[PDB]
Amino acid sequence: GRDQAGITGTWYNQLGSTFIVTAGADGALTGTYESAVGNAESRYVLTGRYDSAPATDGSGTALGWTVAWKNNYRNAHSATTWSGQYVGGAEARINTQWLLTSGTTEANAWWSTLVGHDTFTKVK
Amino acid sequence: MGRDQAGITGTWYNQLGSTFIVTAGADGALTGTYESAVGNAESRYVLTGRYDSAPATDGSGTALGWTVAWKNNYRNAHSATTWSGQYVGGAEARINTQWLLTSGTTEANAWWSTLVGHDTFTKVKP
Amino acid sequence: GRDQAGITGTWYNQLGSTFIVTAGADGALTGTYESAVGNAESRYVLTGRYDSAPATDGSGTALGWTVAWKNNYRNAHSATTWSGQYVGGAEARINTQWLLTSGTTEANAWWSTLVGHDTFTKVKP
Amino acid sequence: GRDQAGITGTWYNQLGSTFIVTAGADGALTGTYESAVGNAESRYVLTGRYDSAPATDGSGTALGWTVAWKNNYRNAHSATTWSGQYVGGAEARINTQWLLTSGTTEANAWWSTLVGHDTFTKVKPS
Ligand SMILES: O=C(CCCC[C@@H]1SC[C@@H]2NC(=O)N[C@@H]21)Nc1cccc(S)c1
Ligand SMILES: O=C(CCCC[C@@H]1SC[C@@H]2NC(=O)N[C@@H]21)Nc1cccc(S)c1
Ligand SMILES: O=C(CCCC[C@@H]1SC[C@@H]2NC(=O)N[C@@H]21)Nc1cccc(S)c1
Ligand SMILES: O=C(CCCC[C@@H]1SC[C@@H]2NC(=O)N[C@@H]21)Nc1cccc(S)c1
Repeated sequence: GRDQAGITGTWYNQLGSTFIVTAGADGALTGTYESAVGNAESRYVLTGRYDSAPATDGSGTALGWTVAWKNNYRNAHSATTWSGQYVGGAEARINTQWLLTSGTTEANAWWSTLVGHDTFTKVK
Repeated sequence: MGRDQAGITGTWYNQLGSTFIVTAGADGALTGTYESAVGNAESRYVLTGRYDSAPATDGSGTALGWTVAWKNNYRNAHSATTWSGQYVGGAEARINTQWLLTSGTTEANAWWSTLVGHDTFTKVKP
Repeated sequence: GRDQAGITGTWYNQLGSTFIVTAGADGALTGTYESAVGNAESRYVLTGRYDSAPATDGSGTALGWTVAWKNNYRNAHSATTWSGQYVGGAEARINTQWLLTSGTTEANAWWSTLVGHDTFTKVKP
Repeated sequence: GRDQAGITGTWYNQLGSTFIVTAGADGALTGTYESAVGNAESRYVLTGRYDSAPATDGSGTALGWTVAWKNNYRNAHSATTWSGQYVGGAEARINTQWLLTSGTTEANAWWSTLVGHDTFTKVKPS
């Protein structure tokens, strides 16, 4: 993939969260996520997909990934999905939006899902 | 094994007739394929995701999510959909999701890059 | 306003909430919302906008409204916006997605905002 | 306490859209929005609500407003609702998440809604 080199590596969000990922040539994202916020301790497995043949009009590369917030330290009974685009060049960034869904009883389902945005850069 | 690995592993159908075949792994992995029924999509695309392999036993649903990049060997729509939701098991087993579809865009068009919606998957055709 | 009549009146969500609205010829939505879930006691003011000259190809009518969850009896320090479209006809619906934002500290901002959907109908489910 | 004066005024988002708004004592927001992107020309009416009695623990003031993209110059068959919170003081700002829905056929309904986020400050941007 074209941005397999630019994607693979270590990324930091605005809050201090760290994302390490390897971009496969087929389009896989594999890695670990470590949150600066929430009911999270240490690293959690991340799996994802990216467009491995983007357009060539200076358009970004579409990707997305999931982290379920269970590891050998803790279980928040929740999962976050990040949807977004990788932009490369001088100040590469992954700009995302996300949905964090918690497992709830039916009664509480209406309030199961938070939404937000995250920008990741190669430096922080 | 995961508590809902057997419940989750299988074929799922949403309200639009899109179909998703997933294997739940013991660790929390979800792997499989998605066939969309709407938009710039043709045949099967790879899906990868994660689920809570040890959910609450208070009768809460099981948190999960998965991602489809809309490239396969026949088409590329330059976009990706992430589904975030939860699995409820039983006779009327379902997966309730909210989703995000991001297209690759220029910076001028970034502001309108991401669609939002909701899908409900059941084990039967709608 | 084309769907001014079809929009005006009482609507119900699948969760037993009710919304009463008057659609003005100007594209105003005015009315009140009465909850069935959340820190929500009784009636709350609603204000919003609708497209008063829709397309004529069988497309819906875009609209949105806000409720700040403060009335004379309770205050949840939060607000919901509903963005959606009105579809009229035999089985008239208003299909929405919404954002519920709570007032927070900067520390807790990242989890200020919940997201969901609701479908409103003219008949009480 | 009441941020009527704080909220009331001229705001600009990161893309140079302008938002003139008057907060009322009853929790009303009224004014105009002029966009810098999309099918928009000049000013559109906005109406909304804010919490007229917010917490006193450093919390922001929850708010929300709507613009239907119809005026005497253009009709884009859509509406945007912003949901967010006002924070006063230095770097007084309104942080929002937004949903933009267009009227569609039932066939195109799955992709009727865009999502994003906007931050408004009183300083017009670059
Ligand atoms: O605690 C967790 C699980 C880990 C949170 C990580 C999130 S994912 C989006 C954002 N971006 C980051 O980097 N970190 C945060 N969830 C949860 C559920 C319900 C209420 C609350 S307060 C917290
Ligand atoms: O065409 C595609 C890619 C495949 C769409 C499948 C979606 S994913 C969420 C939802 N759930 C399903 O089962 N199907 C739909 N994207 C795209 C981008 C920009 C404008 C438009 S119209 C379409
Ligand atoms: O729940 C409320 C106030 C009542 C709204 C309930 C929602 S608004 C969208 C949807 N449509 C309905 O009719 N009901 C639901 N506030 C609140 C604030 C902070 C945290 C939490 S959990 C709850
Ligand atoms: O073009 C418009 C009307 C103006 C949208 C401006 C947006 S509202 C959220 C964000 N915040 C701003 O300040 N600007 C942007 N609607 C429309 C309809 C159908 C398809 C598409 S792509 C766009």
